[PDB]
Amino acid sequence: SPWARWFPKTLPCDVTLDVSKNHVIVDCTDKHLTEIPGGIPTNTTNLTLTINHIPDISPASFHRLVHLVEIDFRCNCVPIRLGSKSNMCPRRLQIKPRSFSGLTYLKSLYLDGNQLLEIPQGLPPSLQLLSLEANNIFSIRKEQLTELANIEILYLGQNCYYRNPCYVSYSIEKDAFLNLTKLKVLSLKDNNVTTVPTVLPSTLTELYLYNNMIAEIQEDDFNNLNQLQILDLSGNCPRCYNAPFPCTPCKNNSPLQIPVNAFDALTELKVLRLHSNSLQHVPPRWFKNINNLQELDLSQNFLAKEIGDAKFLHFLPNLIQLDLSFNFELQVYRASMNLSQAFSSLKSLKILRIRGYVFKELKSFQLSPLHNLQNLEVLDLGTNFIKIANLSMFKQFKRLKVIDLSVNKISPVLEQLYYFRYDKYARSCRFKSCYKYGQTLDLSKNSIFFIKSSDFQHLSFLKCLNLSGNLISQTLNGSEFQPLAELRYLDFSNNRLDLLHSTAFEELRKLEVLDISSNSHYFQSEGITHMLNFTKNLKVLQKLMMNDNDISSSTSRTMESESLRTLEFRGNHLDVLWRDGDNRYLQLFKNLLKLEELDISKNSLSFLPSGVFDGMPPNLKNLSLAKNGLKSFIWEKLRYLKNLETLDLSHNQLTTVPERLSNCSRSLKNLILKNNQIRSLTKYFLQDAFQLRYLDLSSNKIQMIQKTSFPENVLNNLKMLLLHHNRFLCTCDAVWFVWWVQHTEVTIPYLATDVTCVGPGAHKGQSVISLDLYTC
Amino acid sequence: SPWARWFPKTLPCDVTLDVSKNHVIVDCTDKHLTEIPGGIPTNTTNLTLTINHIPDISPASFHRLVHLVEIDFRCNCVPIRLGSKSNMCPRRLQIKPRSFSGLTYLKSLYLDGNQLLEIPQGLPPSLQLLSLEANNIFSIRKEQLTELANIEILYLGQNCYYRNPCYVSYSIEKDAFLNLTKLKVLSLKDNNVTTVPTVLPSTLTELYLYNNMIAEIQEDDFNNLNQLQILDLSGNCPRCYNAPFPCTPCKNNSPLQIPVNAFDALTELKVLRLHSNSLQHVPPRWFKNINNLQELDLSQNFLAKEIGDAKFLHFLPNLIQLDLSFNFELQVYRASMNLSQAFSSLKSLKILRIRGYVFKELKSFQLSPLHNLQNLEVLDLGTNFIKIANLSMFKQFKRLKVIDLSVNKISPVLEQLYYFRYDKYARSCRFKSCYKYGQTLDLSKNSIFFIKSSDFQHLSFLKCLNLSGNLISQTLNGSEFQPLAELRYLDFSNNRLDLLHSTAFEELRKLEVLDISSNSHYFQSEGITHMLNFTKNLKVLQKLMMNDNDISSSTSRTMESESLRTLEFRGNHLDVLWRDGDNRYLQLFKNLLKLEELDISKNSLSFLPSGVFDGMPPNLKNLSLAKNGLKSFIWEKLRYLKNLETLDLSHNQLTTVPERLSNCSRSLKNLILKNNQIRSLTKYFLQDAFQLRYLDLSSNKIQMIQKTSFPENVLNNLKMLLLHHNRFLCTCDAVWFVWWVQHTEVTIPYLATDVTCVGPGAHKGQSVISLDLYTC
RNA sequence: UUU
RNA sequence: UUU
Ligand SMILES: *[C@@H]1O[C@H](CO)[C@@H](O[C@@H]2O[C@H](CO)[C@@H](O)[C@H](O)[C@H]2NC(C)=O)[C@H](O)[C@H]1NC(C)=O
Ligand SMILES: *[C@@H]1O[C@H](CO)[C@@H](O[C@@H]2O[C@H](CO)[C@@H](O)[C@H](O)[C@H]2NC(C)=O)[C@H](O)[C@H]1NC(C)=O
Ligand SMILES: *[C@@H]1O[C@H](CO)[C@@H](O[C@@H]2O[C@H](CO)[C@@H](O)[C@H](O)[C@H]2NC(C)=O)[C@H](O)[C@H]1NC(C)=O
Ligand SMILES: Nc1nc2c(ncn2[C@@H]2O[C@H](CO)[C@@H](O)[C@H]2O)c(=O)[nH]1
Ligand SMILES: Nc1nc2c(ncn2[C@@H]2O[C@H](CO)[C@@H](O)[C@H]2O)c(=O)[nH]1
Ligand SMILES: *[C@@H]1O[C@H](CO)[C@@H](O)[C@H](O)[C@H]1NC(C)=O
Ligand SMILES: *[C@@H]1O[C@H](CO)[C@@H](O)[C@H](O)[C@H]1NC(C)=O
Ligand SMILES: *[C@@H]1O[C@H](CO)[C@@H](O)[C@H](O)[C@H]1NC(C)=O
Ligand SMILES: *[C@@H]1O[C@H](CO)[C@@H](O)[C@H](O)[C@H]1NC(C)=O
Ligand SMILES: *[C@@H]1O[C@H](CO)[C@@H](O)[C@H](O)[C@H]1NC(C)=O
Ligand SMILES: *[C@@H]1O[C@H](CO)[C@@H](O)[C@H](O)[C@H]1NC(C)=O
Ligand SMILES: *[C@@H]1O[C@H](CO)[C@@H](O)[C@H](O)[C@H]1NC(C)=O
Ligand SMILES: *[C@@H]1O[C@H](CO)[C@@H](O)[C@H](O)[C@H]1NC(C)=O
Ligand SMILES: *[C@@H]1O[C@H](CO)[C@@H](O)[C@H](O)[C@H]1NC(C)=O
Ligand SMILES: [Ca+2]
Repeated sequence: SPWARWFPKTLPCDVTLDVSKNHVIVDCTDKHLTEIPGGIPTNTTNLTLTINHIPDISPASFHRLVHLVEIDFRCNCVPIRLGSKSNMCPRRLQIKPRSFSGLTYLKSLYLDGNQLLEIPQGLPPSLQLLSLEANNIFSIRKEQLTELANIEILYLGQNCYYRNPCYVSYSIEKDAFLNLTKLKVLSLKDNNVTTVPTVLPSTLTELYLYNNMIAEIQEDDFNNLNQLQILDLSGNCPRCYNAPFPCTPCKNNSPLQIPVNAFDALTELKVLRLHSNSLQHVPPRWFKNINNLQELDLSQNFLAKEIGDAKFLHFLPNLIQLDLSFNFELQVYRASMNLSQAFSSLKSLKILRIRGYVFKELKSFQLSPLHNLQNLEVLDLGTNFIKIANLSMFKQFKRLKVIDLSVNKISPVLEQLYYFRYDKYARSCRFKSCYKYGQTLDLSKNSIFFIKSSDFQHLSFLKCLNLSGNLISQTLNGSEFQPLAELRYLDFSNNRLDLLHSTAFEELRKLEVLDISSNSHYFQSEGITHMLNFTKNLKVLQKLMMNDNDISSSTSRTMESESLRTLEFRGNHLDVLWRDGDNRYLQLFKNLLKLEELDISKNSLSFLPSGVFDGMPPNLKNLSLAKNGLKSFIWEKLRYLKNLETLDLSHNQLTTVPERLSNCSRSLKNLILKNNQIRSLTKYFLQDAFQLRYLDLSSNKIQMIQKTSFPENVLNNLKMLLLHHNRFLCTCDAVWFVWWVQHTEVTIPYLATDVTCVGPGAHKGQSVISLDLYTC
Repeated sequence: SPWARWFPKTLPCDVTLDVSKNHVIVDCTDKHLTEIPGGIPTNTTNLTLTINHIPDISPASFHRLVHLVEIDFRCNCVPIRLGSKSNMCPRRLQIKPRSFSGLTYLKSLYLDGNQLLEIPQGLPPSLQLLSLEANNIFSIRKEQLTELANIEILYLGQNCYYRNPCYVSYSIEKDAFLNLTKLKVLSLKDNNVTTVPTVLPSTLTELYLYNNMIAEIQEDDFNNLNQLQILDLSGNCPRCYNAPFPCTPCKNNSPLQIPVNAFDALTELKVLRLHSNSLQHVPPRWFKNINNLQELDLSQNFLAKEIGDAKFLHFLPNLIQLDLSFNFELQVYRASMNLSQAFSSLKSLKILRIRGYVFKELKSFQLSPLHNLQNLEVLDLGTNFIKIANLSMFKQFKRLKVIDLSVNKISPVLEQLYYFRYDKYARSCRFKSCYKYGQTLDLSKNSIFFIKSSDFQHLSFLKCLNLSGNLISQTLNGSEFQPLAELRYLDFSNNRLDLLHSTAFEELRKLEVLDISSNSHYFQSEGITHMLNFTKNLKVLQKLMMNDNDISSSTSRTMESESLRTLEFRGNHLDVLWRDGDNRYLQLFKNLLKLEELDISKNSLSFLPSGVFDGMPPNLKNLSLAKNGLKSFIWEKLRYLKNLETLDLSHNQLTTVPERLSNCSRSLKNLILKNNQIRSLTKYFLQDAFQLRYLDLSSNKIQMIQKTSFPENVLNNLKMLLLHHNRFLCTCDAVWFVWWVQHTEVTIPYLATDVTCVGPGAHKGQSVISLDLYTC
């Protein structure tokens, strides 16, 4: 950070630099500002003020800031229902005239979420991007668009919908956008639009008309858009069954009415989204002149019958992605899957998703139309309530990256809300997985209670198997997964593993990662034999996760591995296994010879009995003891951890630091003490601690730091030093620290905002960075 | 509390009165004391000082306190391993001489957990009870027992064991206790005792010799104890398999050796505990002269074979309780249960526990020896890894109160640690269920994935069924429980209920309480139809618990009941169902016409949209909105809840109270605002709020309270007012409050200890009750 | 802070 | 705090 020494440390904003674009970026996101801060550098190019309470903008706002290419002034007055009900914006944002017209270089302007009533005027002709989402602008008129000749990108959505209502239909003047001769992207989503606006500039590449009241498309509506690549008409005549938002369908179960010739102009179309349009038929004719369609979304329609027919697919040999999820006929539970022969035409297909078709049995041959699709990578059949499926059918799908049968009822990545989101592409005010192991079979959240070898016959190619969230209550003995000779990752979390036998999992001879987290069930009942020593047999295991198992007893006293590097053991009861006076489990982790990372956070350890560190394995580097309620800690015992580099002690009740950190651990690089009860440092704390790089003392109760505790020869090595949310006393005794804080180049986050005096007197609440201690 | 106005409010101890015994009880438990407090009333009879740091006792300690009948001075210096590792006691408690000899009326003295080295001398002859547990007294000599002639009760345990070791065998002089001619109870547990001390006073009623190194009983050892009622020899030659403490068995798997005539003197014996004695045989001869034995514990032995034989039981026709739990042969999994014919002799038997026998199949006829035990109430067969059991066999057990099959592997109240506790009867430093509905079948924590009517065929008598913690993933439709016509309580928690059908549970026509908590599984996946309106059909349902289900969607918009009085709905996502601008679920609870208690805590409600309170059902009395992260609350809306009496708003972020509580809710009796961010009250807050009785403002950030906020005509009605852990400013502006706090008789808990100034100056940390504001 |  |  030598380039940053020119800028003031008092600025409550994060400053960064894109060298080679000569951009100075300044980020004042969510800093509780009522004024643009004075201090913003003259050379600032990208300025972000989103999530603040600046009530107006004037020519004074940006007078000095002549180099601005981008202003992000979003969410300073968000509509009532979109916003905080504690911090309700009293009055819309006021933009006085001539506020932007002076910015010759302004390429991007964001004014979303400010309750604006009309399109801001006075905008410079250099402007390429204008964003006005989540305002109250519901009438577009040619008169208002006169200064936007150079505009390429226009975002006008979310100005009239259930969360920001305008109480009328959206109005666009005939030809409103036609004279914007460089317009590439236009978004009119979530707006109560009733007809496609015409005529649109032929230069458009992307048009978003989704979530509106458009009941019909005219054959003329997209006539001239011969450069269009993305069209989204989704959510016009929506499918409302289980919608998690208020939802009015078109009268009489009617689909969005699209004439057969309506897409004929669209020769460049790559992407077509017709999600939630209540479609019953997909006429093949639609696609006659679209030869390069790559992505097609037909989810949330009523296309169950069509999936069995689907003549349209013969016209899509370059399609990469096809989504037909959630097309089930209400109240019907089909016996089986009827996939059309036509799916065999989809020669370029990489991703097929057919969630929510809703059927009882998947027979091997019902996916045969896909067997010869050479490029198919993902087949998603989740959320189908499938009860029966012979998994061996996926031998015909070795070439796939992912076979997803998540959320079904089988017995012997996309975001969680996705197909049922109102607008999954919506912008927040804040901003603008084992697949890498190879072939993956995802059986998570099914009803598998018992597994046996024969279940995985013909699946020896699998690299990752996800059995998370089944019902498996079995004493695994090393015979259940015998065919999975190539398996590298197994997720067995959220089952009810019964570790009676130490031969469990031994047959997975290439296993690298095993997750048996959240199998607490048998660990919670007394008198049950549990063998934690099963690790010995897994000869290439690197990572073992056994979190949230409530482990408080083990019949074996040692875990052993020649290979394991990482062990997550959080949310167990090491406090019970290491009860004071009981030596038996002090060497629990000692024979994990290659162990470098150990997480024993959330284990309810008020104290560590002696023996614990001596019993750690010799290569331990990363140790977490976070969130244990620790109240004391013999720092001297760190001498036993000769390779320790990171010690996470956050979120405990430690009241002291070691007298001499260098006499405790020569190797220690990162020490994390945040959220403890430390009231003072020790006199020579960091002395001679040359190896230290990172030190978090944030969220403690520290009053004073003196120079002897914090020698410069150490501090100037620190990559980072965190000191915020402490109880700093700002008397003349604190003068070294106050001065040092003001002048050091050591990185201290939240320095301007949250390193604050608690006293005395009128110093309360005042940043230490701004403090003038002229009498000391 | 008029009797209590005589005692000082500054006393950091709870004072109470047993009228009619003329006892004044004073409790200073855990108040961080280094001195006995001055202020303890002269008439104090029972004084408790446990869990403090008083380093010595002298004649000054109790000079004034001449009426003391009981001193509880435990745990002022607990042994290192038993105690806090943060607050380690530096030095044993010092008892200077003549400290007790002046107390003519002292009947009970507790000095446990003070690292004492010898038995305290100078004790008054009125003493009936002396307790010295958890000290370092490991040699008993007749010389030391000279002042104890009147002693009835002596507790000497926990002076030499794995958590407080003495490093030698315990020593008792021959005849040590013989001359204590009134000794009734003697406890030598947890002491490294190697032989039964002889000869013991014949007046003994209870003798606790458990958890020791006693390998043999001599035929003479209990010769003269013809009044003995309780004998505990447990844990001498322990069974160590899966012991959760360090455990050395007697050499060569050897049992505790008890001669066949060893109990012949014990004609009064009611209770015999032989838990964890590695017994292989129970010779019938032991019980020849014990005709009134009521309770017998033979758990944690090696009696699996003996349970199939068991001739000793013919000699126990008055036995009420028999425990044979955890007798399995290591490494053996029996095909079935072999119960001896002899169990049919147990004519008085009420409770039989046979956990941990460990067998695969329970056939109907294998319990036939119990069929004609007329008084049998509890049959406990938990933790047996039973895989098969025809539940209809319990038609032969209609008369039982509880049939417990908890923790087995069946596919189509004791504390948690109990049989594996080191000492389940141990004293803490601090102190010294659906069964009521009728017949209960507990199938919790089994492997039941599917249920059907025929499973419950001859079980129509059941009143309570616990299916908690099975694997049930089924769409219940009202046919699965048809035979359970008399069922009143069903616990279906920790399954995976799939509420597709609104007919679920309708067949349980007499159902009063239904628990479907922790069935979150299908609620977490989008697009799944869920019918919360199933409540309509259950015509006598009183209480419905549906906690921690993560509910964020429902196909139905209303829950309906003519009968339901309590609904627990905590740990769901009402925030999503009541998203601002979505009206559809604002009447979710409206048609629960008789609903009086609603818990919607932990539902992630930053705010309540309007409509919520209007949509509450008309008889709502008890509402919890705790732990929601609420940041604002329109108090005026409480007008809609015309019968509200309790409002729990604890653990939120509210920053204000209503301007006028009486203009918000005339009916409100208990208002709970603890753990919020309230900084000041409103000027007339409680004015005219005559109906208020309970008000918790603890753990806020309150600086000042003025008289206008807190009128006396309201306050003097308050049963309780909580004000602790606030941020009180102690200036002259606070004078009304400081004075009022000092003189009111309103109950304010923690007044002496935790109502404290934060400022200004040297007032910091000082109790407001002690504050002298003489200049105001 | 005798479990 | 546009989900
Ligand atoms: C600073 O603002 C400029 C102008 O809005 C951003 O420029 C974009 O940069 C990306 C890649 O970095 C290009 O693909 C876009 O074409 C540019 N947009 C325009 C309108 O010119 C720049 O990225 C911003 N930088 C930061 C770090 O926020
Ligand atoms: C979308 O526009 C419609 C009409 O095109 C709005 O509906 C009108 O709203 C007012 C106030 O609720 C009613 O008095 C009228 O009856 C409605 N008219 C019709 C024809 O429905 C609607 O509010 C707009 N939607 C949003 C979300 O703003
Ligand atoms: C109970 O007494 C035994 C012996 O009676 C103690 O064992 C001795 O302990 C010390 C230190 O562990 C050894 O050096 C001795 O050699 C042991 N002697 C024998 C005879 O075993 C034991 O420590 C005592 N137990 C407790 C818990 O205090
Ligand atoms: N944990 C477990 N133990 C079993 C089972 N079946 C028999 N056992 C035996 O039960 C005892 C306690 O777990 C041990 O002796 C086991 O060998 C089972 O399914 N799970
Ligand atoms: N919740 C649930 N829905 C099912 C099941 N089988 C079919 N469905 C159908 O799937 C859709 C979503 O639940 C509804 O139309 C249901 O009728 C099942 O086992 N559970
Ligand atoms: C599925 O297709 C088969 C023939 O391949 C046919 O018998 C059946 O009617 C189809 N099912 C439905 C529900 O349309
Ligand atoms: C499942 O299919 C495979 C052929 O891929 C066959 O080996 C196996 O026997 C089938 N099992 C069942 C239960 O249908
Ligand atoms: C297994 O499935 C669950 C989704 O049901 C998911 O949370 C988990 O991440 C998956 N595992 C892996 C390794 O991706
Ligand atoms: C209270 O103590 C006094 C002084 O020792 C005694 O005279 C008086 O009788 C006691 N009161 C009662 C009710 O015992
Ligand atoms: C259980 O008793 C039967 C006879 O009723 C006997 O044949 C069987 O072997 C017994 N089992 C064992 C393990 O002793
Ligand atoms: C269980 O026993 C009952 C007799 O009480 C009988 O009705 C039934 O056939 C048995 N059920 C099974 C599944 O064996
Ligand atoms: C059901 O059993 C579990 C023990 O697994 C217990 O938590 C629960 O309290 C029992 N339910 C009732 C109503 O007693
Ligand atoms: C469940 O469905 C209906 C109840 O409405 C019933 O007639 C049917 O027989 C039931 N079937 C099963 C298999 O539970
Ligand atoms: C539950 O709601 C659904 C539709 O929302 C309706 O079909 C059904 O009749 C309702 N059932 C009851 C018992 O109220
Ligand atoms: Ca200055």
